[PDB]
Amino acid sequence: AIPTMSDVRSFVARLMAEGDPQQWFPYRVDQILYWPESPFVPPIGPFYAPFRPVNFPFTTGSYTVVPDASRPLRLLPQYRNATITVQQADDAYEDTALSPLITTHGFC
Amino acid sequence: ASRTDDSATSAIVSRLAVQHKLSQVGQASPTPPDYPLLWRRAKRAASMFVSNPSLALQVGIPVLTQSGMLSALTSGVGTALRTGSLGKGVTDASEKLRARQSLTVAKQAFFDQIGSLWP
Amino acid sequence: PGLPIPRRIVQFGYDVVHGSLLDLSRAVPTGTFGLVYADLDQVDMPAANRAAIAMLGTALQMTTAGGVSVLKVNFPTRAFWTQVFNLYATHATTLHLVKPTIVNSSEVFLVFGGRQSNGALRSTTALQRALLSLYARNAAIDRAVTHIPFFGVPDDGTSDLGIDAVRLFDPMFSDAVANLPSNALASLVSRVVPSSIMFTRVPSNGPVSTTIYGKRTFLSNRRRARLRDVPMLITTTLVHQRRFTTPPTFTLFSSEAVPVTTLVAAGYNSFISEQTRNPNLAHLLDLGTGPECRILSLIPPTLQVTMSDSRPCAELMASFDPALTAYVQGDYSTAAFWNGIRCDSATAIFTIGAAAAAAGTDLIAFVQQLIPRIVAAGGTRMWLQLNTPLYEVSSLPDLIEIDLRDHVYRFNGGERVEPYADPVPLQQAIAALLPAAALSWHTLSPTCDWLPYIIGVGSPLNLSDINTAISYSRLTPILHIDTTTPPLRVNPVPTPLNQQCAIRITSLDPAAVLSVQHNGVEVIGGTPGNVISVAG
Amino acid sequence: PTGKLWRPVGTSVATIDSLAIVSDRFGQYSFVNEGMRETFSKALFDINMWQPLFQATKTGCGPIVLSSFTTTTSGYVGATAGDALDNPVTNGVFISTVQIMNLQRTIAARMRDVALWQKHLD
Amino acid sequence: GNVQTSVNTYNITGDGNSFTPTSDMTSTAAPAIDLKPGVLN
Amino acid sequence: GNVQTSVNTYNITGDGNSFTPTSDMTSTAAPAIDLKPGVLN
Ligand SMILES: *C(=O)CCCCCCCCCCCCC
Ligand SMILES: *C(=O)CCCCCCCCCCCCC
Repeated sequence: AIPTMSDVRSFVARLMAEGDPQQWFPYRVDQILYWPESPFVPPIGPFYAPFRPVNFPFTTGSYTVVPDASRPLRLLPQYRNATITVQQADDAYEDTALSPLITTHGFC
Repeated sequence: ASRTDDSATSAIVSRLAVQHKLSQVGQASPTPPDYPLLWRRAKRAASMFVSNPSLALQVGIPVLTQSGMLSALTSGVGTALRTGSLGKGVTDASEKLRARQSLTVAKQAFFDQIGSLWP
Repeated sequence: PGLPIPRRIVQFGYDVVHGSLLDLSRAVPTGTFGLVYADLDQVDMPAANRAAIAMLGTALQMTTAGGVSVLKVNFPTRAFWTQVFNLYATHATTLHLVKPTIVNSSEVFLVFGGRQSNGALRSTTALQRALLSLYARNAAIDRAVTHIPFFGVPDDGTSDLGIDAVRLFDPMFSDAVANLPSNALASLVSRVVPSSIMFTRVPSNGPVSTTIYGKRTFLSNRRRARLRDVPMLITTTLVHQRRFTTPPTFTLFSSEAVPVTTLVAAGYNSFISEQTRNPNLAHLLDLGTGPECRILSLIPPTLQVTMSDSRPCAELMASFDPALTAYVQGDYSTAAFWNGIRCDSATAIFTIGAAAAAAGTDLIAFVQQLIPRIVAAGGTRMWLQLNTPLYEVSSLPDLIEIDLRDHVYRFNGGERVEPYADPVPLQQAIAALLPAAALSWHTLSPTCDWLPYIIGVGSPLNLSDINTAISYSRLTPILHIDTTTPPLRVNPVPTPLNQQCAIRITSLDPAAVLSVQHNGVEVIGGTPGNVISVAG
Repeated sequence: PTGKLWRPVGTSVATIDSLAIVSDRFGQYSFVNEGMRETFSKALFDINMWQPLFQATKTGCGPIVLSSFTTTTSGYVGATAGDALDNPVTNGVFISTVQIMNLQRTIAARMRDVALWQKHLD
Repeated sequence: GNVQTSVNTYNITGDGNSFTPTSDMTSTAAPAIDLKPGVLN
Repeated sequence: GNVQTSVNTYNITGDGNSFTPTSDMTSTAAPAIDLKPGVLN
């Protein structure tokens, strides 16, 4: 609610990170194209054109905010349909896995 | 020839409905069309046909001999073939599969003797 | 409680700090005592034996005539057991080994009865059994601990119990797309299925990292191996989160000791594991596996098994090779289900009890219809986690209540109620079903050799509960049938302790070795001529 | 051309013996002649069609492009060193064995998926 | 027939749809794909 | 099975051969080649 420098910076950082510049709504200098099939209702004047991309992936609805989990939450695994091939589903892991991972033992 | 309410027995069901539905029009309409009973009645109708094609010529055969059916059936079966996809074999491709493993297990048994007798 | 308050206590040892410092190896300059509790350590084996034989010699010296010396041997070797029963073959009247297993060590305690000069402490078969049980467990406890990494060593892929994670940065878990972030999620969960899989999201002032660790054990390596492909996970639940949790931990073990019930369950996952490991077993089915086949981890990645359950299977059955793994829905309690399902061996562990309760039927009457179906299903072997009080009709206060008005149990008094049978009635009912088949009751053996399933998956426990579970395992044995061999013949039937009984194994070849073992320790072994028996 | 692709094992000079089926960690690249792409495209085309039902039911995994199972190797492609020598193909489109496996089991897995829905639609 | 909206470019109960067979276009797909040994290669 | 050596890249009695059918690759040459008038041209 009250953006703090630490936070603003964590957003301006996320913005800089290499990614794909959204392409559904092309940019104009005097008009903001707004999805017709979207909650936003244009003001009045000549600044909002009701442009409709060929295939916008977003649907509407909101999200009720949930407080920060006090501890790592376990996640039961429920499967999908497509399956990756052992070869590809391996390096995929080995490209982002924490290999020499330091770990505590605790008491057995 | 399975409980899969196929395109054939389906073309007929739509006729029985449209038929039994207007015969209910005018008068108390005390009987809302069935459907679970219609699907099953048309299933044996399409089935009785595949069975003994001839019957559809004899006066007194349930469903099959009303003018709609057949003219109906065929034109269904028609478009039905022109869309089968390729994997139509998915039907009972479970027991069919389990039967193939059954054979390879017995054939593996053969190779096992070829493997011993002639060492 | 039970022990009276001693007049005075005189301390000794190497760092007493309140009494003189003595060295029990040599002679002592002090007077006698009723109780001379000795607890000194012996520690490189022969002189170590001398050390012990000597220490006990002076400790069994400091005791008042008619006292109680309590030495503690570190390595009760059959090298010291000759010297002890020779030198002090007289010194005391009674003698008991009191091995208190706190950790894995072979140091046992010996107490001497009446410190009277003319005693006769002869080495008995008890000792052979006691001593033998001890070791039988260190192989079990050691083999078990092998699955654990050495402290302070960076986690590699080598360690069996190693915790492997996958940290992604602002991962875009997308459904229907094999994008890396969602692709890594696959492997990870595949590499640690029966485990935990904990996902976290810590917000750095930069991006938002999201590690997703899990305790990769050997129970996953067995499962993952059977996998032909790595299925995807419905990333919706993950995509929903959008809240920061605490940072990951990466700890081989959880913090609390598993429920007495798990000590027992992980006592069969080791048993079914060892049974299914048998080659000739071939095709096996599981009547009522979990909603998600939990048996796939306890089977050699080559055996062809077919788990079944009323509920739908949790794992995408497609990822497993159809030939090797099959899945049938619907219950086995219903006659229909048994059409076209032939397996040479069935296993009804964890279900058989719930079916009798679900089908609201009598336990004996239930298996009365199941066993014959397995025979028809074409089954040579059978394993059913039946719940009958074969050891005693005595129950556990909090774990299982045995309502006697109606043959039934109450696991956690209420949480679930399942009917039971009796050792004898159910025994003869099954023997009447399969007359030629040989029956046998396998139960969680005190050797705790099953351990590489509790300490192996990374779960704490109470060395005191092993007792509870070896008593909870006795309330629900695993009746192992085997139509492939002739059954035994016990002349007393409800065989009473201390009575000579006639047992007859019908084997065509006289050139065989009889070796009856009870508790995971052999007790009677030897061809007809010579038979070493520690059971009597 | 047709058959598996070969390459001069002895290097440079490609004669009727300095060739050898270019096999490797992926299996052997077999050439995908023009018409044989018509089939695998016609097969995948009939699956992509069911795109709206794959997303709806969270199965599938995106549209199956045949250009995901092939490659752009180049060499001589024939049935035997002798005759493969007369088919120098550059940057042809070959599908490796292990791939000829997926394009197979994918079209098979997806084929089940649709074969089912496709039956209800009917 | 409940409204969807974007999942697919057409609503079923959508405005002005129209079932209407034409002897001209016999509906659909691709069943006879050739795969036999000689013909697939 | 007498050793040959070069005529063909494989010896029959050669080292580590292996008969082993796989439900996966149904052995097949090219029998159904299409040659009928309309289809061959
Ligand atoms: C909402 O689902 C009401 C039902 C209307 C359509 C259901 C299916 C029957 C029509 C099929 C349309 C797609 C091809 C037949
Ligand atoms: C030497 O010729 C001994 C015989 C061994 C092979 C003879 C033919 C039988 C095996 C056929 C191998 C090629 C394909 C069947």
